[PDB]
Amino acid sequence: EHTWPDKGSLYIATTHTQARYALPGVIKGFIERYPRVSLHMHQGSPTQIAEAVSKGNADFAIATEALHLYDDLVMLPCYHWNRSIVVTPDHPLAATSSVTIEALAQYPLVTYTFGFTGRSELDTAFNRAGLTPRIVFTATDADVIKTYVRLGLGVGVIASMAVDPLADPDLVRIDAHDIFSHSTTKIGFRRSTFLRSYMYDFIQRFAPHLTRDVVDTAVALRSNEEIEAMFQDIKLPEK
Amino acid sequence: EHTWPDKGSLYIATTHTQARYALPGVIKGFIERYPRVSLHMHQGSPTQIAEAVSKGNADFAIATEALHLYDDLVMLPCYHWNRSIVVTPDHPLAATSSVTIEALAQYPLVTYTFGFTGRSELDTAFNRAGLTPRIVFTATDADVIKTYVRLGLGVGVIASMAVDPLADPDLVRIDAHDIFSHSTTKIGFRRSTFLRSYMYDFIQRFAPHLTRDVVDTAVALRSNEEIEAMFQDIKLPEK
Repeated sequence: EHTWPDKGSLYIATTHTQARYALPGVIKGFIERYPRVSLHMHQGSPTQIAEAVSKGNADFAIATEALHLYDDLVMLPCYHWNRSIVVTPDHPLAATSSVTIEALAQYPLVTYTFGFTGRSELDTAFNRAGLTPRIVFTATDADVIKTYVRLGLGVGVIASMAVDPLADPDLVRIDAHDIFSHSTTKIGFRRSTFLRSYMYDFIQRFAPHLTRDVVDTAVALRSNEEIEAMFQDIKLPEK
Repeated sequence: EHTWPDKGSLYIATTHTQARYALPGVIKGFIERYPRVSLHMHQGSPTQIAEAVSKGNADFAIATEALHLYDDLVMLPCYHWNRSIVVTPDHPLAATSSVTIEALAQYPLVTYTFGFTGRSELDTAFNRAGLTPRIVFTATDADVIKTYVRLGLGVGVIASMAVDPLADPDLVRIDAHDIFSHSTTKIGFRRSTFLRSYMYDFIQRFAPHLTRDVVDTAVALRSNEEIEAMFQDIKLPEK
Protein backbone atom coordinates (compact mmCIF):
# COMPACT_ATOMS: atom_id res chain seq x y z
CA GLU A 1 0.00 0.00 0.00
CA HIS A 2 2.92 2.32 0.72
CA THR A 3 5.58 1.91 -1.92
CA TRP A 4 7.28 4.32 -4.31
CA PRO A 5 7.49 3.16 -7.95
CA ASP A 6 10.85 4.91 -8.33
CA LYS A 7 13.41 3.17 -10.54
CA GLY A 8 17.18 3.31 -10.14
CA SER A 9 20.18 1.75 -8.42
CA LEU A 10 21.87 2.62 -5.12
CA TYR A 11 25.46 1.47 -4.58
CA ILE A 12 26.61 1.58 -0.96
CA ALA A 13 30.20 1.00 0.12
CA THR A 14 30.69 0.64 3.87
CA THR A 15 32.40 -1.17 6.77
CA HIS A 16 31.44 -4.10 9.00
CA THR A 17 30.59 -2.09 12.12
CA GLN A 18 28.24 0.03 10.03
CA ALA A 19 26.71 -2.77 7.93
CA ARG A 20 26.16 -5.08 10.90
CA TYR A 21 25.09 -2.72 13.67
CA ALA A 22 23.91 0.57 12.12
CA LEU A 23 22.64 -0.26 8.62
CA PRO A 24 20.34 -3.34 8.85
CA GLY A 25 17.32 -1.41 10.16
CA VAL A 26 17.64 1.35 7.58
CA ILE A 27 18.06 -1.07 4.72
CA LYS A 28 15.06 -3.22 5.53
CA GLY A 29 12.94 -0.07 5.59
CA PHE A 30 14.37 0.98 2.24
CA ILE A 31 13.97 -2.26 0.26
CA GLU A 32 10.36 -2.38 1.42
CA ARG A 33 9.33 1.13 0.36
CA TYR A 34 11.49 1.08 -2.78
CA PRO A 35 10.86 -2.18 -4.72
CA ARG A 36 12.05 -0.94 -8.13
CA VAL A 37 15.32 0.29 -6.63
CA SER A 38 18.23 -2.10 -7.07
CA LEU A 39 20.02 -1.83 -3.73
CA HIS A 40 23.67 -2.89 -3.75
CA MET A 41 26.11 -3.24 -0.84
CA HIS A 42 29.91 -3.52 -0.87
CA GLN A 43 31.79 -4.00 2.40
CA GLY A 44 35.49 -3.15 2.49
CA SER A 45 38.30 -1.05 3.93
CA PRO A 46 38.00 2.73 4.51
CA THR A 47 40.77 3.30 1.96
CA GLN A 48 38.89 1.16 -0.57
CA ILE A 49 35.36 2.50 -0.07
CA ALA A 50 36.59 6.10 -0.25
CA GLU A 51 38.42 5.07 -3.41
CA ALA A 52 35.37 3.16 -4.63
CA VAL A 53 33.07 6.20 -4.59
CA SER A 54 35.90 8.29 -6.00
CA LYS A 55 36.41 5.65 -8.69
CA GLY A 56 32.68 5.86 -9.33
CA ASN A 57 32.09 2.19 -8.51
CA ALA A 58 29.84 3.29 -5.65
CA ASP A 59 27.29 6.04 -5.02
CA PHE A 60 27.55 6.56 -1.27
CA ALA A 61 30.24 5.94 1.35
CA ILE A 62 29.27 5.26 4.96
CA ALA A 63 32.28 5.14 7.28
CA THR A 64 33.51 6.76 10.49
CA GLU A 65 35.76 9.75 9.80
CA ALA A 66 37.95 7.55 7.60
CA LEU A 67 37.46 9.06 4.13
CA HIS A 68 39.61 12.01 5.27
CA LEU A 69 42.49 12.33 3.68
CA TYR A 70 40.21 11.66 0.74
CA ASP A 71 38.36 14.58 -0.83
CA ASP A 72 36.20 15.10 -3.92
CA LEU A 73 33.42 13.65 -1.77
CA VAL A 74 31.02 15.74 0.26
CA MET A 75 31.13 14.56 3.86
CA LEU A 76 28.06 14.78 6.10
CA PRO A 77 28.13 13.84 9.81
CA CYS A 78 25.52 11.20 10.65
CA TYR A 79 26.09 10.36 14.32
CA HIS A 80 28.65 10.06 17.11
CA TRP A 81 29.70 6.85 18.86
CA ASN A 82 32.25 5.66 21.39
CA ARG A 83 34.01 2.52 22.62
CA SER A 84 33.29 0.04 25.39
CA ILE A 85 35.63 -2.25 27.30
CA VAL A 86 34.67 -5.92 27.12
CA VAL A 87 36.13 -8.44 29.57
CA THR A 88 35.48 -11.84 31.10
CA PRO A 89 33.46 -11.55 34.35
CA ASP A 90 36.50 -12.81 36.28
CA HIS A 91 38.71 -9.92 35.14
CA PRO A 92 40.39 -7.31 37.41
CA LEU A 93 38.67 -4.59 35.34
CA ALA A 94 35.29 -6.03 36.32
CA ALA A 95 36.40 -5.73 39.94
CA THR A 96 37.93 -2.25 39.98
CA SER A 97 35.34 0.29 38.84
CA SER A 98 35.18 2.38 36.91
CA VAL A 99 38.39 4.22 35.90
CA THR A 100 41.02 5.07 34.00
CA ILE A 101 43.18 4.81 30.85
CA GLU A 102 46.40 4.31 32.83
CA ALA A 103 44.94 1.15 34.36
CA LEU A 104 43.69 -0.17 31.02
CA ALA A 105 47.16 0.06 29.47
CA GLN A 106 48.47 -2.50 31.96
CA TYR A 107 46.69 -5.25 30.01
CA PRO A 108 46.94 -6.93 26.59
CA LEU A 109 44.44 -5.27 24.24
CA VAL A 110 42.08 -6.81 21.69
CA THR A 111 40.82 -4.03 19.42
CA TYR A 112 40.27 -2.81 15.86
CA THR A 113 43.15 -2.69 13.38
CA PHE A 114 44.95 0.41 12.09
CA GLY A 115 42.91 2.67 9.83
CA PHE A 116 39.62 0.89 10.51
CA THR A 117 36.64 1.77 12.74
CA GLY A 118 38.09 4.77 14.60
CA ARG A 119 41.26 3.17 15.98
CA SER A 120 43.13 6.41 15.31
CA GLU A 121 41.46 7.76 18.45
CA LEU A 122 42.75 4.71 20.34
CA ASP A 123 46.48 4.59 19.57
CA THR A 124 46.75 8.38 19.89
CA ALA A 125 44.91 8.33 23.22
CA PHE A 126 47.70 6.25 24.75
CA ASN A 127 50.27 8.27 22.80
CA ARG A 128 49.29 11.62 24.31
CA ALA A 129 48.98 9.94 27.71
CA GLY A 130 52.59 8.81 27.32
CA LEU A 131 51.69 5.13 27.26
CA THR A 132 52.80 2.24 25.06
CA PRO A 133 50.00 -0.38 25.17
CA ARG A 134 50.45 -4.08 24.43
CA ILE A 135 48.11 -4.97 21.57
CA VAL A 136 47.99 -8.74 21.04
CA PHE A 137 45.09 -8.59 18.60
CA THR A 138 44.15 -6.14 15.87
CA ALA A 139 40.88 -7.11 14.19
CA THR A 140 38.34 -5.54 11.83
CA ASP A 141 35.19 -6.48 13.74
CA ALA A 142 33.87 -6.95 17.27
CA ASP A 143 32.49 -10.41 16.51
CA VAL A 144 35.96 -11.95 16.57
CA ILE A 145 37.22 -9.55 19.23
CA LYS A 146 34.52 -10.73 21.64
CA THR A 147 35.24 -14.31 20.60
CA TYR A 148 38.89 -14.00 21.64
CA VAL A 149 38.06 -12.08 24.81
CA ARG A 150 36.26 -15.22 26.00
CA LEU A 151 39.49 -17.15 25.37
CA GLY A 152 41.23 -14.80 27.79
CA LEU A 153 43.68 -13.52 25.19
CA GLY A 154 43.35 -9.93 26.36
CA VAL A 155 41.06 -7.01 27.17
CA GLY A 156 38.68 -6.01 24.38
CA VAL A 157 37.86 -2.51 23.14
CA ILE A 158 35.00 -2.31 20.64
CA ALA A 159 32.17 -0.04 19.51
CA SER A 160 29.44 0.23 22.14
CA MET A 161 26.78 -0.55 19.53
CA ALA A 162 28.69 -3.76 18.79
CA VAL A 163 27.99 -5.17 22.25
CA ASP A 164 24.55 -6.30 23.42
CA PRO A 165 23.41 -7.86 26.73
CA LEU A 166 21.08 -10.17 24.82
CA ALA A 167 23.63 -11.05 22.13
CA ASP A 168 26.64 -11.13 24.46
CA PRO A 169 25.45 -12.02 27.99
CA ASP A 170 28.68 -13.63 29.22
CA LEU A 171 30.71 -10.48 28.59
CA VAL A 172 30.89 -7.56 31.02
CA ARG A 173 30.53 -4.16 29.36
CA ILE A 174 32.49 -1.18 30.67
CA ASP A 175 31.81 2.22 29.08
CA ALA A 176 35.00 3.84 27.81
CA HIS A 177 33.78 7.39 27.18
CA ASP A 178 35.90 10.11 28.80
CA ILE A 179 38.86 7.90 27.85
CA PHE A 180 38.67 8.06 24.06
CA SER A 181 37.24 10.86 21.91
CA HIS A 182 33.95 10.07 20.18
CA SER A 183 34.13 8.92 16.56
CA THR A 184 31.89 10.47 13.91
CA THR A 185 30.20 8.33 11.26
CA LYS A 186 30.03 10.44 8.11
CA ILE A 187 28.31 9.95 4.75
CA GLY A 188 30.11 10.81 1.52
CA PHE A 189 29.34 10.99 -2.18
CA ARG A 190 30.70 12.60 -5.35
CA ARG A 191 29.56 16.17 -5.95
CA SER A 192 28.68 15.17 -9.52
CA THR A 193 26.22 12.52 -8.33
CA PHE A 194 22.63 13.44 -9.15
CA LEU A 195 20.64 12.97 -5.96
CA ARG A 196 17.45 11.01 -6.58
CA SER A 197 14.49 11.33 -4.22
CA TYR A 198 15.16 7.87 -2.80
CA MET A 199 18.73 8.91 -2.03
CA TYR A 200 17.52 11.86 0.05
CA ASP A 201 15.06 9.48 1.70
CA PHE A 202 17.85 7.05 2.61
CA ILE A 203 20.13 9.75 4.02
CA GLN A 204 17.27 11.17 6.08
CA ARG A 205 16.39 7.75 7.51
CA PHE A 206 20.02 7.15 8.49
CA ALA A 207 20.62 10.74 9.60
CA PRO A 208 17.38 12.53 10.68
CA HIS A 209 19.07 15.94 10.71
CA LEU A 210 20.08 15.55 7.06
CA THR A 211 16.90 16.66 5.29
CA ARG A 212 16.72 17.75 1.64
CA ASP A 213 17.23 21.39 2.60
CA VAL A 214 20.16 20.54 4.87
CA VAL A 215 21.72 18.18 2.32
CA ASP A 216 21.45 20.67 -0.55
CA THR A 217 22.90 23.45 1.61
CA ALA A 218 25.75 21.13 2.61
CA VAL A 219 26.62 20.42 -1.02
CA ALA A 220 26.41 24.11 -1.91
CA LEU A 221 29.16 25.09 0.55
CA ARG A 222 31.78 23.12 -1.41
CA SER A 223 33.80 22.35 1.73
CA ASN A 224 33.55 19.42 4.15
CA GLU A 225 35.02 21.62 6.86
CA GLU A 226 32.20 24.16 6.53
CA ILE A 227 29.74 21.27 6.59
CA GLU A 228 31.02 20.25 10.03
CA ALA A 229 30.74 23.85 11.22
CA MET A 230 27.12 23.87 10.06
CA PHE A 231 26.23 21.40 12.82
CA GLN A 232 28.20 23.03 15.64
CA ASP A 233 24.92 24.13 17.22
CA ILE A 234 23.13 20.77 17.23
CA LYS A 235 23.59 17.51 19.14
CA LEU A 236 24.06 14.76 16.56
CA PRO A 237 22.56 11.33 17.36
CA GLU A 238 24.73 8.96 19.40
CA LYS A 239 24.88 5.21 18.87
CA GLU B 1 50.75 -29.64 35.27
CA HIS B 2 51.24 -29.76 31.51
CA THR B 3 52.85 -26.58 30.30
CA TRP B 4 56.02 -25.86 28.34
CA PRO B 5 58.26 -23.11 29.78
CA ASP B 6 59.26 -22.05 26.26
CA LYS B 7 59.78 -18.32 25.71
CA GLY B 8 59.15 -16.42 22.48
CA SER B 9 56.55 -14.60 20.40
CA LEU B 10 54.23 -15.87 17.67
CA TYR B 11 52.77 -13.35 15.22
CA ILE B 12 49.80 -14.65 13.24
CA ALA B 13 48.22 -12.75 10.34
CA THR B 14 44.94 -14.20 9.10
CA THR B 15 41.39 -13.59 7.86
CA HIS B 16 37.98 -13.50 9.48
CA THR B 17 36.71 -16.86 8.32
CA GLN B 18 39.86 -18.46 9.69
CA ALA B 19 40.07 -16.51 12.96
CA ARG B 20 36.38 -16.93 13.80
CA TYR B 21 35.65 -20.47 12.66
CA ALA B 22 38.93 -22.41 12.32
CA LEU B 23 41.39 -20.80 14.75
CA PRO B 24 39.65 -20.34 18.15
CA GLY B 25 40.01 -23.98 19.22
CA VAL B 26 43.67 -24.17 18.23
CA ILE B 27 44.43 -20.83 19.90
CA LYS B 28 42.92 -21.76 23.27
CA GLY B 29 44.91 -24.99 23.32
CA PHE B 30 48.08 -23.06 22.55
CA ILE B 31 47.84 -20.24 25.10
CA GLU B 32 47.19 -22.87 27.76
CA ARG B 33 50.19 -25.10 27.06
CA TYR B 34 52.48 -22.18 26.21
CA PRO B 35 52.21 -19.50 28.95
CA ARG B 36 55.56 -17.80 28.28
CA VAL B 37 54.75 -17.45 24.59
CA SER B 38 53.42 -14.03 23.61
CA LEU B 39 50.70 -14.90 21.10
CA HIS B 40 49.74 -12.11 18.71
CA MET B 41 46.95 -11.98 16.12
CA HIS B 42 46.43 -9.59 13.21
CA GLN B 43 43.32 -9.89 11.04
CA GLY B 44 43.37 -8.32 7.58
CA SER B 45 43.15 -8.75 3.82
CA PRO B 46 44.92 -11.59 1.93
CA THR B 47 47.03 -8.99 0.11
CA GLN B 48 48.02 -7.44 3.44
CA ILE B 49 48.74 -10.59 5.45
CA ALA B 50 50.86 -12.02 2.63
CA GLU B 51 52.63 -8.67 2.55
CA ALA B 52 52.80 -8.62 6.36
CA VAL B 53 54.77 -11.87 6.62
CA SER B 54 56.85 -10.79 3.63
CA LYS B 55 57.43 -7.44 5.35
CA GLY B 56 58.44 -9.42 8.42
CA ASN B 57 55.70 -7.89 10.58
CA ALA B 58 54.25 -11.39 11.04
CA ASP B 59 55.61 -14.91 11.48
CA PHE B 60 52.85 -17.04 9.96
CA ALA B 61 50.11 -16.45 7.40
CA ILE B 62 46.90 -18.47 7.53
CA ALA B 63 44.66 -17.86 4.52
CA THR B 64 42.89 -19.83 1.80
CA GLU B 65 44.96 -20.02 -1.39
CA ALA B 66 45.24 -16.23 -1.40
CA LEU B 67 48.96 -15.64 -0.81
CA HIS B 68 49.44 -16.88 -4.36
CA LEU B 69 50.71 -14.49 -6.53
CA TYR B 70 52.95 -13.92 -3.48
CA ASP B 71 55.30 -16.37 -1.76
CA ASP B 72 58.27 -15.86 -1.35
CA LEU B 73 56.83 -17.76 1.65
CA VAL B 74 56.62 -21.53 1.96
CA MET B 75 53.01 -22.63 1.49
CA LEU B 76 51.64 -25.71 3.23
CA PRO B 77 48.09 -27.02 2.64
CA CYS B 78 46.13 -27.33 5.89
CA TYR B 79 42.63 -28.39 4.85
CA HIS B 80 39.95 -28.16 2.17
CA TRP B 81 36.57 -26.47 2.51
CA ASN B 82 33.57 -25.56 0.38
CA ARG B 83 30.58 -23.22 0.25
CA SER B 84 26.97 -23.54 1.36
CA ILE B 85 23.86 -21.75 0.13
CA VAL B 86 21.97 -19.92 2.88
CA VAL B 87 18.38 -18.77 2.33
CA THR B 88 15.23 -17.83 4.21
CA PRO B 89 12.98 -20.88 4.79
CA ASP B 90 10.38 -19.33 2.46
CA HIS B 91 12.76 -19.26 -0.52
CA PRO B 92 12.29 -21.10 -3.86
CA LEU B 93 15.71 -22.71 -3.32
CA ALA B 94 14.42 -24.29 -0.11
CA ALA B 95 11.56 -25.72 -2.16
CA THR B 96 13.40 -27.03 -5.23
CA SER B 97 16.06 -29.52 -4.15
CA SER B 98 18.84 -29.92 -4.55
CA VAL B 99 20.31 -28.66 -7.78
CA THR B 100 22.17 -26.58 -9.89
CA ILE B 101 24.36 -23.58 -10.62
CA GLU B 102 22.15 -22.45 -13.50
CA ALA B 103 19.21 -22.13 -11.10
CA LEU B 104 21.27 -20.29 -8.48
CA ALA B 105 22.31 -17.61 -10.98
CA GLN B 106 18.68 -16.55 -11.38
CA TYR B 107 18.83 -14.85 -7.97
CA PRO B 108 20.59 -11.87 -6.35
CA LEU B 109 23.70 -13.14 -4.56
CA VAL B 110 25.09 -12.22 -1.14
CA THR B 111 28.67 -13.50 -0.94
CA TYR B 112 32.31 -12.73 -0.15
CA THR B 113 34.09 -9.83 -1.85
CA PHE B 114 36.76 -10.04 -4.56
CA GLY B 115 40.11 -11.46 -3.47
CA PHE B 116 38.84 -12.63 -0.08
CA THR B 117 37.86 -16.07 1.25
CA GLY B 118 37.96 -18.07 -1.99
CA ARG B 119 35.60 -15.95 -4.09
CA SER B 120 37.83 -16.53 -7.11
CA GLU B 121 36.24 -19.98 -7.34
CA LEU B 122 32.80 -18.33 -7.33
CA ASP B 123 33.00 -15.67 -10.05
CA THR B 124 34.93 -18.04 -12.33
CA ALA B 125 32.39 -20.81 -11.74
CA PHE B 126 29.67 -18.69 -13.33
CA ASN B 127 32.16 -17.44 -15.92
CA ARG B 128 32.99 -20.89 -17.29
CA ALA B 129 29.30 -21.79 -17.11
CA GLY B 130 28.60 -18.78 -19.33
CA LEU B 131 26.59 -16.98 -16.66
CA THR B 132 26.57 -13.39 -15.44
CA PRO B 133 25.24 -13.44 -11.85
CA ARG B 134 23.64 -10.48 -10.08
CA ILE B 135 25.66 -9.79 -6.93
CA VAL B 136 23.91 -7.24 -4.72
CA PHE B 137 26.25 -7.75 -1.78
CA THR B 138 29.98 -8.40 -1.54
CA ALA B 139 31.10 -8.82 2.06
CA THR B 140 34.17 -10.05 3.94
CA ASP B 141 32.39 -12.29 6.46
CA ALA B 142 29.40 -14.60 6.78
CA ASP B 143 28.14 -12.86 9.91
CA VAL B 144 26.85 -9.90 7.90
CA ILE B 145 25.97 -12.06 4.90
CA LYS B 146 23.61 -14.15 7.03
CA THR B 147 22.29 -10.95 8.60
CA TYR B 148 21.27 -9.56 5.20
CA VAL B 149 19.91 -12.90 3.99
CA ARG B 150 17.30 -12.60 6.76
CA LEU B 151 16.37 -9.20 5.33
CA GLY B 152 15.61 -10.91 2.03
CA LEU B 153 18.21 -8.93 0.11
CA GLY B 154 19.38 -11.97 -1.83
CA VAL B 155 20.66 -15.55 -1.73
CA GLY B 156 23.73 -16.10 0.45
CA VAL B 157 26.85 -18.11 -0.38
CA ILE B 158 29.27 -18.60 2.52
CA ALA B 159 31.78 -21.07 3.93
CA SER B 160 30.09 -24.20 5.27
CA MET B 161 32.01 -23.90 8.54
CA ALA B 162 30.54 -20.40 8.88
CA VAL B 163 27.00 -21.73 9.22
CA ASP B 164 25.74 -23.64 12.26
CA PRO B 165 22.27 -25.06 13.08
CA LEU B 166 22.70 -23.98 16.70
CA ALA B 167 24.11 -20.54 15.85
CA ASP B 168 21.88 -19.95 12.81
CA PRO B 169 18.64 -21.94 13.26
CA ASP B 170 16.38 -19.69 11.15
CA LEU B 171 18.53 -20.15 8.05
CA VAL B 172 18.24 -23.13 5.70
CA ARG B 173 21.60 -24.60 4.68
CA ILE B 174 22.09 -26.00 1.19
CA ASP B 175 25.40 -27.68 0.40
CA ALA B 176 27.06 -26.18 -2.67
CA HIS B 177 29.76 -28.77 -3.37
CA ASP B 178 29.83 -30.08 -6.95
CA ILE B 179 29.01 -26.48 -7.92
CA PHE B 180 32.18 -24.72 -6.79
CA SER B 181 35.68 -26.17 -6.51
CA HIS B 182 36.95 -26.69 -2.97
CA SER B 183 39.19 -23.99 -1.51
CA THR B 184 42.44 -24.87 0.23
CA THR B 185 43.51 -23.14 3.44
CA LYS B 186 47.30 -22.91 3.35
CA ILE B 187 49.89 -21.85 5.92
CA GLY B 188 52.82 -19.66 4.91
CA PHE B 189 55.99 -18.28 6.46
CA ARG B 190 59.34 -16.85 5.40
CA ARG B 191 62.02 -19.43 4.63
CA SER B 192 64.41 -17.45 6.84
CA THR B 193 62.15 -17.85 9.88
CA PHE B 194 63.71 -20.08 12.53
CA LEU B 195 61.05 -22.62 13.50
CA ARG B 196 60.74 -22.93 17.26
CA SER B 197 59.31 -26.08 18.84
CA TYR B 198 56.08 -24.26 19.70
CA MET B 199 55.72 -23.24 16.07
CA TYR B 200 55.87 -26.87 14.94
CA ASP B 201 53.40 -27.68 17.70
CA PHE B 202 50.97 -25.01 16.46
CA ILE B 203 51.18 -26.11 12.82
CA GLN B 204 50.63 -29.73 13.82
CA ARG B 205 47.57 -28.86 15.92
CA PHE B 206 46.07 -26.88 13.03
CA ALA B 207 47.20 -29.35 10.37
CA PRO B 208 47.69 -32.91 11.76
CA HIS B 209 49.49 -34.07 8.60
CA LEU B 210 52.11 -31.34 9.00
CA THR B 211 54.49 -32.96 11.48
CA ARG B 212 58.09 -31.84 12.07
CA ASP B 213 59.39 -34.32 9.49
CA VAL B 214 56.77 -33.26 6.94
CA VAL B 215 57.30 -29.55 7.62
CA ASP B 216 61.09 -29.76 7.33
CA THR B 217 60.82 -31.78 4.11
CA ALA B 218 58.38 -29.20 2.74
CA VAL B 219 60.81 -26.35 3.42
CA ALA B 220 63.70 -28.32 1.90
CA LEU B 221 62.00 -28.61 -1.50
CA ARG B 222 62.19 -24.84 -2.05
CA SER B 223 59.00 -24.81 -4.15
CA ASN B 224 55.36 -24.40 -3.08
CA GLU B 225 54.32 -26.33 -6.17
CA GLU B 226 56.34 -29.38 -5.12
CA ILE B 227 54.85 -29.05 -1.65
CA GLU B 228 51.36 -29.45 -3.10
CA ALA B 229 52.51 -32.48 -5.09
CA MET B 230 53.83 -33.99 -1.85
CA PHE B 231 50.25 -34.42 -0.61
CA GLN B 232 48.73 -35.76 -3.83
CA ASP B 233 48.42 -39.18 -2.19
CA ILE B 234 46.63 -38.12 1.00
CA LYS B 235 43.15 -36.82 1.80
CA LEU B 236 43.59 -33.49 3.57
CA PRO B 237 41.09 -32.64 6.35
CA GLU B 238 37.85 -30.97 5.27
CA LYS B 239 36.08 -28.25 7.25
